[PDB]
Amino acid sequence: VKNKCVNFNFNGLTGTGVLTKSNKKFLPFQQFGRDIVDTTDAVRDPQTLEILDITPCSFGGVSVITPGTNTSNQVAVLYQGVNCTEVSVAIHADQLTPTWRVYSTGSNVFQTRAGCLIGAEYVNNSYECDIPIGAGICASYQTQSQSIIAYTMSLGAENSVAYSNNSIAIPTNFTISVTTEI
Amino acid sequence: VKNKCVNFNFNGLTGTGVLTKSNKKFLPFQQFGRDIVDTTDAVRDPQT
Amino acid sequence: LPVSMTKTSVDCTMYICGDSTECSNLLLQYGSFCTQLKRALTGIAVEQDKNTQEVFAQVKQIYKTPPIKYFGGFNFSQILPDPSKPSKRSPIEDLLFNKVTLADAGFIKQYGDCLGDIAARDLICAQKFNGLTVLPPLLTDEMIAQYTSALLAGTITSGWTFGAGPALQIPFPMQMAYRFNGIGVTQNVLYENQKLIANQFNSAIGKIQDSLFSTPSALGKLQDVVNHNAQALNTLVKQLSSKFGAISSVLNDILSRLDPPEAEVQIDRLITGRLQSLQTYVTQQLIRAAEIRASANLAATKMSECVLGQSKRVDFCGKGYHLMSFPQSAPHGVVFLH
Amino acid sequence: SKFGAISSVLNDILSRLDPPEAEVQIDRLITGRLQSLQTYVTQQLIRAAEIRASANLAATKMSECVLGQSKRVDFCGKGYHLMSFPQSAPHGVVFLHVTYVPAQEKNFTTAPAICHDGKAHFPREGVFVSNGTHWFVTQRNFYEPQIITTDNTFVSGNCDVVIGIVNNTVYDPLQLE
Amino acid sequence: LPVSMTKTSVDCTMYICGDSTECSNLLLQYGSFCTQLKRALTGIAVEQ
Amino acid sequence: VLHLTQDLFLPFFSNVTWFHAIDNPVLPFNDGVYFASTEKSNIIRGWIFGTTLDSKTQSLLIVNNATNVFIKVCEFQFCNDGVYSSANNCTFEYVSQPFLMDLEGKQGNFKNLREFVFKNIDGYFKIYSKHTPIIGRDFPQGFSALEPLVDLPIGINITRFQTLLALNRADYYVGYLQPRTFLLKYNENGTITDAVDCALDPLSETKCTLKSFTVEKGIYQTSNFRVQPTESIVRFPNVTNLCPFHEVFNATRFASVYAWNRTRISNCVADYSVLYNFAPFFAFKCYGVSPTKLNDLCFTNVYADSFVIKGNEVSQIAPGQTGNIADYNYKLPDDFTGCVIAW
Ligand SMILES: *[C@@H]1O[C@H](CO)[C@@H](O[C@@H]2O[C@H](CO)[C@@H](O)[C@H](O)[C@@H]2O)[C@H](O)[C@H]1NC(C)=O
Ligand SMILES: *[C@@H]1O[C@H](CO)[C@@H](O[C@@H]2O[C@H](CO)[C@@H](O)[C@H](O)[C@@H]2O)[C@H](O)[C@H]1NC(C)=O
Ligand SMILES: *[C@@H]1O[C@H](CO)[C@@H](O[C@@H]2O[C@H](CO)[C@@H](O)[C@H](O)[C@@H]2O)[C@H](O)[C@H]1NC(C)=O
Ligand SMILES: *[C@@H]1O[C@H](CO)[C@@H](O[C@@H]2O[C@H](CO)[C@@H](O)[C@H](O)[C@@H]2O)[C@H](O)[C@H]1NC(C)=O
Ligand SMILES: *[C@@H]1O[C@H](CO)[C@@H](O[C@@H]2O[C@H](CO)[C@@H](O)[C@H](O)[C@@H]2O)[C@H](O)[C@H]1NC(C)=O
Ligand SMILES: *[C@@H]1O[C@H](CO)[C@@H](O)[C@H](O)[C@H]1NC(C)=O
Ligand SMILES: *[C@@H]1O[C@H](CO)[C@@H](O)[C@H](O)[C@H]1NC(C)=O
Ligand SMILES: *[C@@H]1O[C@H](CO)[C@@H](O)[C@H](O)[C@H]1NC(C)=O
Ligand SMILES: *[C@@H]1O[C@H](CO)[C@@H](O)[C@H](O)[C@H]1NC(C)=O
Ligand SMILES: *[C@@H]1O[C@H](CO)[C@@H](O)[C@H](O)[C@H]1NC(C)=O
Ligand SMILES: *[C@@H]1O[C@H](CO)[C@@H](O)[C@H](O)[C@H]1NC(C)=O
Ligand SMILES: *[C@@H]1O[C@H](CO)[C@@H](O)[C@H](O)[C@H]1NC(C)=O
Ligand SMILES: *[C@@H]1O[C@H](CO)[C@@H](O)[C@H](O)[C@H]1NC(C)=O
Ligand SMILES: *[C@@H]1O[C@H](CO)[C@@H](O)[C@H](O)[C@H]1NC(C)=O
Ligand SMILES: *[C@@H]1O[C@H](CO)[C@@H](O)[C@H](O)[C@H]1NC(C)=O
Repeated sequence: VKNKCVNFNFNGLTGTGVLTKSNKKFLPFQQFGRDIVDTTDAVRDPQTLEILDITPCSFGGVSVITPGTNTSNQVAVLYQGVNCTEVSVAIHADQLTPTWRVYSTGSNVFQTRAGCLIGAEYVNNSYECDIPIGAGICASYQTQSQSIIAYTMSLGAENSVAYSNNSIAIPTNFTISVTTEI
Repeated sequence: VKNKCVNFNFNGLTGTGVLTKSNKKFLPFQQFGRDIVDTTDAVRDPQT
Repeated sequence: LPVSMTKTSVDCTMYICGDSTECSNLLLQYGSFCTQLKRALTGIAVEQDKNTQEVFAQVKQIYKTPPIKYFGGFNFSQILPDPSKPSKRSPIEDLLFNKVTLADAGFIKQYGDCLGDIAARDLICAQKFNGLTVLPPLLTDEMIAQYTSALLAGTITSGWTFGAGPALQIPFPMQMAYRFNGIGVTQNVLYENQKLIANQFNSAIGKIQDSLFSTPSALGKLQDVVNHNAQALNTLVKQLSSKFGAISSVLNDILSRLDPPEAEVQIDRLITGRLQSLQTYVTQQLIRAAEIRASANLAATKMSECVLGQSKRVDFCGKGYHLMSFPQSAPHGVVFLH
Repeated sequence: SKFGAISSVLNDILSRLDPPEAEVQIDRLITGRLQSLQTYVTQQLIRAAEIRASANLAATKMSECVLGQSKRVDFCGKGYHLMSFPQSAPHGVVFLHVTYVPAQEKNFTTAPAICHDGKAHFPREGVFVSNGTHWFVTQRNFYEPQIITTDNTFVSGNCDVVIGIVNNTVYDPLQLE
Repeated sequence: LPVSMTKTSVDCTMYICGDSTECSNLLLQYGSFCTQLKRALTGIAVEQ
Repeated sequence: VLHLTQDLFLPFFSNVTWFHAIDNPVLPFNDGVYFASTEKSNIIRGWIFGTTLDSKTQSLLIVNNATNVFIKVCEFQFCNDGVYSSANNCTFEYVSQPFLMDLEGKQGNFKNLREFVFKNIDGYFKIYSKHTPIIGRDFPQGFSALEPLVDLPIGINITRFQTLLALNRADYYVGYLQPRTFLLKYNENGTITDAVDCALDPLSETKCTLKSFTVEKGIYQTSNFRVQPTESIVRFPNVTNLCPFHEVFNATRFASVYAWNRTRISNCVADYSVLYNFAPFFAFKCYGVSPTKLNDLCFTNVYADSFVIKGNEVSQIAPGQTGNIADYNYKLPDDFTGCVIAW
């Protein structure tokens, strides 16, 4: 059972993960495999003499982005650093350790460089950050009629100066602003 | 003896402290009692 | 000047007790000993994000350079972003990116090719295997360069006025003459030797690129920071193979040799060894995060003084009498061209 | 937290186990609680070092912005700093940075210098600004145009090396009298 | 204003196991737990 | 206080099989059952639990009456409907205050609702109850605490769930609990005004992480997510050696009792499939080692003595036996642990 998470107990070596064909150069005497930090990575097949790689099971992490509870009960789920077709097929096969399930309507799926956001919909408009999502994304509660929307950062108001060889802007007036620092 | 610092061994629960009549709401099946952080705070009198 | 490092969100259960119900139950007997670790690492990540925000988002308006580039003969194509480059970064930031190699990018979603790694899996796949993960920075490396570009446009088209209030356009020779006036020399010396000043500026701007290219490591601070995080993670994942004075370092093996009634002592031994190792890692990360916060606050002060203005303090904005400082985005850090 | 022992209550474990078997669980609780206290004091030392850095920054800010005017731009609040009031806060300080921020501005014109008679006149303190027809000199941070007098400028040059110079007349209070 | 302190180069094998072969062998079972410590102290001296 | 607990609880917003009464389906009892019933005055008398519901395994009946209860952990024979029939091997007769509170405000519209949740972890059957003449439409929505009534350490095995009825001349709510972590809000008077699950909704999970009932705007790291393995493959070296079991069970001159003809077993593999499929067999008695839970045992040496005897001697070969073959030719030790083969 390659390309699928499965517990393995190869000739006394027990663990979990995903296996597939490899182009290793295992020497004939070699039986186990490892890496720089002494973590098992490859195991020779004791019945086929083939080499199979070892994978982490699906490691990521769930973060819940929510506004104030007094505002709404709507929430969106973030899964860090996993491909979102992968998490979708995991949900379809019903093998994800989480039991809580947020609806996948097709519109609420956003493969983001920090893992895909589910429960929020991408808007191509840019607004100031409200809840930091990561990778230049922030989610917020906005009116359409109310839902959670994920968007790229609005770095600020786009402004173009009028620099020239002989152009100067001089303030003919002034304002006094009492800022606060804590 | 209440309002005094005494060593108590109430029903196997040993410890040192001061006891006084309280205004808690122990349900007839409640015996030990506690506070916010998981420590014996108020033990109802099994006799009176 | 480093500004941040790789954000980490180390988890308790998978790292210490690999998918073992009895081991997780025994760890639950330790209370909220590791929820402290999770909260500390989350706070570290938040602090690093705030560090980036403070050190870069000093201007509320994204300024744009004029389409023409003739700033009184001063050549700025080396530090202004190159439109042809897809990343829209100047050659200086391009060299900075090419001279810095990240062990862990983080924003890769490497899961999926770890099975396809074929060869011995790298630190990323190993750390995903043994309970280690890396979060990506909130501000992407593209928009960080965008902030740098806006700051550069402001500081080369409006002087230091945009650092105080509205951006007031002013010719670059006039701005340099006023920097001269602020450094105790009248504008006439500049206005008589504008050609010489421009030529010297162009020569220095050309030569700093070659110095960065040919030097062994002028990115020593950032490279040391990245190497420190990578080495800390490597030691963290190496501690899993330590016996810690028990029968074996394999959680399945210790169970498959001693029945848990007599194996709970070794389970507790592994628990406390890994807990102390993670405690050391988290404390060292907290110390390095405090040091990085100090460095990034220094960098933000340097920005707010030397970039959005001229600082009368000496040495602060480079050796000699300070005139300007043009920032350049760097991996997990900033670079000032004083 | 039981810390892998019989119970988390010292008195109960003492009253339920003899000394020469209970001392093992006693040592287990000792080391668990002691590692917890070490973690707490280490984190408190981190927090105290960070708070000490913040308090040193606050003291420097108070000394400069409060007891004087700081030329360091963007240090005592955004904009040109003028003065600041410190205000007491619970376990903290709050500053009221009073800052001078410019306002409505106009493009006029600019030249590096003025050439009256074969000589380049540079402004003493200010810009060379032009209404559009008549050249003027005014301060950098406020539009206060004034007639270009010799007192308003200083002359050094030969009207052939200052790039971008323009032609205008400078006046003096001496030639009239 | 303090500028630096005395530089320290604490040694794991000696401090934790006075010239004992079995003790050093047991300490080796704790992994590279103290190599981090030696590197940290070296970095501290370099920082001073 | 917002104390957090991990205990077998009925999942919130789970599925409950509401029933009626006008024949007594056998509801399975796994990880306990949550029961409820709404009635005008009474239609319910007692429950039955256990396995196979006969006088073979100890079971439980929790019937009540007008003034008290008649709960008894007995092994009653059968009723299939004076209900009980057998009280021979039965103990644990318990009588206390009745389980039904019945009250009315001068009208029958005050339909009382009763709520009973059960579990038998390490025995100790638990009955938690709270009675309220609630609005009476159906299984309501407003939260309510659940006070214990009795706690009895049964110490028996229970697997099923049925119920008795009443006589005459809308109830039976059934729920299943699952191992979940719960958070409980404790009032200043000690009551439980609210409670939130920790594995149902992401908002509930984050609320459980920070032990609160209010969550501010932001992002919270709650837990991790893993893909549990679908299968569990075990692989071992293609195939190893074989002991001459076939060679010792397929000879031609098996020596009789006067030459016990033993083939010592070492460095072999204990493949006992041949021991099963070989011959129709006539005596397969095993004394010290199970004849099926033995391939999981590794031995240092094994001794197999091949004999030829008659039918009576086949049964005669046994520990602590006498006769012409058990005392004069081959004696079987009393402390012998092993198996015998006769075909
Ligand atoms: C500079 O800006 C001031 C406000 O920031 C102006 O003051 C205003 O004056 C009007 C009356 O004309 C008031 O109604 C208003 O409340 C405010 O005080 C001031 O006029 C302006 N000066 C110039 C020269 O533009
Ligand atoms: C500003 O400085 C640039 C340095 O990169 C100049 O680009 C150069 O272009 C020439 C060919 O035109 C190349 O040979 C050289 O390697 C470099 O790329 C740029 O011309 C210059 N512009 C001005 C106006 O001085
Ligand atoms: C150039 O600067 C002149 C200042 O002397 C402005 O001229 C003024 O015009 C008024 C009449 O509108 C006269 O009464 C006054 O004495 C003065 O000469 C002039 O407006 C200004 N030009 C521009 C384009 O702003
Ligand atoms: C400013 O005024 C000068 C005389 O008042 C001008 O100098 C003259 O320039 C002409 C050529 O344009 C020469 O032929 C003549 O001999 C004299 O040098 C000067 O050009 C003028 N400049 C501008 C920008 O108006
Ligand atoms: C805890 O129990 C107290 C004793 O009954 C309650 O106090 C009572 O409150 C009622 C009003 O609800 C008063 O009329 C009465 O005089 C007495 O003060 C108290 O409310 C209760 N707390 C709760 C239910 O939260
Ligand atoms: C494993 O054993 C089977 C059974 O005889 C055989 O068909 C197969 O070829 C063997 N494979 C290897 C790699 O030895
Ligand atoms: C992950 O991202 C998408 C979605 O699954 C797909 O291209 C592929 O699975 C992965 N690609 C890369 C570049 O990792
Ligand atoms: C609107 O969003 C879609 C997808 O998010 C994008 O392809 C499109 O370019 C956006 N439109 C504009 C005008 O940016
Ligand atoms: C500035 O002057 C240069 C050369 O005289 C010219 O190429 C450029 O177009 C001018 N720009 C403006 C804005 O006048
Ligand atoms: C004796 O025990 C009974 C049982 O509750 C009760 O009356 C009381 O605890 C004792 N009587 C006294 C102390 O007079
Ligand atoms: C300066 O001129 C430019 C040219 O279009 C204009 O856009 C800008 O608004 C002007 N600045 C002012 C009026 O302050
Ligand atoms: C309860 O069962 C019905 C079908 O009998 C199903 O449609 C529904 O989704 C179930 N509810 C839950 C919460 O699983
Ligand atoms: C009800 O059960 C109790 C319990 O023993 C018994 O004493 C009583 O006689 C029974 N009948 C009535 C009418 O109470
Ligand atoms: C009671 O149950 C025990 C348990 O098996 C059984 O041995 C005994 O014969 C039973 N007595 C009866 C049914 O009278
Ligand atoms: C004994 O072996 C022969 C050939 O090796 C075989 O034909 C015969 O069936 C075997 N005897 C039994 C009882 O299986």
